[PDB]
Amino acid sequence: LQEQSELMSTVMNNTPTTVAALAAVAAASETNGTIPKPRSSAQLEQLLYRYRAIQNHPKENKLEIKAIEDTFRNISRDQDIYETKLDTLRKSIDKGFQYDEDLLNKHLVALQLLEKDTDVPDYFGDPDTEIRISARISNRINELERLPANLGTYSLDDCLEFITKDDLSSRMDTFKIKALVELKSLKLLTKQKSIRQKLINNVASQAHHNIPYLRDSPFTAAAQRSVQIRSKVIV
Amino acid sequence: GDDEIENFRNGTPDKLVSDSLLKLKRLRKERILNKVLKPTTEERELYFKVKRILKEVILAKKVSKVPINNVRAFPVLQTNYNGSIPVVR
Amino acid sequence: YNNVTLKNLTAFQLLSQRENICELLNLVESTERHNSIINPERQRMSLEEMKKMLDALK
Amino acid sequence: SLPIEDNYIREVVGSKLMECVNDAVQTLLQGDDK
Amino acid sequence: SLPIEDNYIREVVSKLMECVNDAVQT
Repeated sequence: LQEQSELMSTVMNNTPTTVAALAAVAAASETNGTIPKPRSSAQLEQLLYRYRAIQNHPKENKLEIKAIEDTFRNISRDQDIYETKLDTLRKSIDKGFQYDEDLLNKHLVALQLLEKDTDVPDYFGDPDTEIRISARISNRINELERLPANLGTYSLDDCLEFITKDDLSSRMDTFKIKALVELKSLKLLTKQKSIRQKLINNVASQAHHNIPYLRDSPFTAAAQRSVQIRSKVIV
Repeated sequence: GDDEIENFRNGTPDKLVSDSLLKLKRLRKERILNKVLKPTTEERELYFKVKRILKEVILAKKVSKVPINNVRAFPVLQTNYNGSIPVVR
Repeated sequence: YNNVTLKNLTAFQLLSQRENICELLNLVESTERHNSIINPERQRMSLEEMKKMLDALK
Repeated sequence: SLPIEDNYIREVVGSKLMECVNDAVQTLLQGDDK
Repeated sequence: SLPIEDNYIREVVSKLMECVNDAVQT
């Protein structure tokens, strides 16, 4: 039940000693399914730091201190292993390789595009695959709609304008317009679809009076000629 | 840790990078075609392992260009404030 | 498949027009469409039927 | 003319014989000898 | 982990003789 978010909620509510998660087998082990080895850089580790620093006062009501300290031992051991491996890795380098430039370009651009979830070109119907497109657009809409409205730039070209304490520079909004062109272009999609239908179903709906090589064929001219035959008058 | 980069640093550094980026691209296709949103713990672990290697050459070799291309801006928050004229009902 | 279109008529005429030019250059065989319709054993079997009709009618 | 969903399409979804025959016939319509 | 310019991503990124041999003959 997200104990690694329950610690964050108890920290941000500023009352963590008053509850202390009721560390028994019935409560502290029901959310764990040891502790699950936190994932973040420090956002789930500083919480463990503060949690141990608050639980130094009771020291016996909470039996889960030992598994947390075992994970501190694991973190210290992994850190010492990485420091020894970084000491050896800087000694295992060849004296000459002369890494190529125009492949370093491609690795940097490819890593940068693979960070922020966009498609990388290689250079090295069916409503199953219709929903898998219409579920990537809701991703982008509900990711752009969580940006703060007070978003603003600071380009490297405001130094040539000498902005005072209150001067209102003229390149402050080169990202918030761009973060609304996407968010409103991804909501006007089923309007340009309905305009493209009215375009194609009135250009292709003639198809034999505008295109020259179709209205000059034998069979099209014969069909258009034969539909215009006025019915025979008996007597 | 590293556990492989010591062994592969003895030869060329660059083959593992492309052989890992192709795996990232295949895993990204397999995440798109599965309606999953969070990345797995198998490519995240495989992501930093890429970014380490490209760091170390820049630490070690000092490759002749290491090109610089930036958008020359970055987003910052700016102060907001309500209007001072009161509301009319 | 009961009806014809402009695409069907154009494809039929283009196919039948390119099959006729490929017999001058002899880059297509077309021996199967020949011999499945000639079929000389069927021809002599039919001639034997005509001969038996001559015998039965005389 | 706005590519709006073109990137997601490229995400999710990644003859000679008769031309030579026509060149041969255009060479057959040059000299009477053929 | 600095983003790259968009205008740089957009910047880095036997059938012959079978007729002739039959056109020479006929």
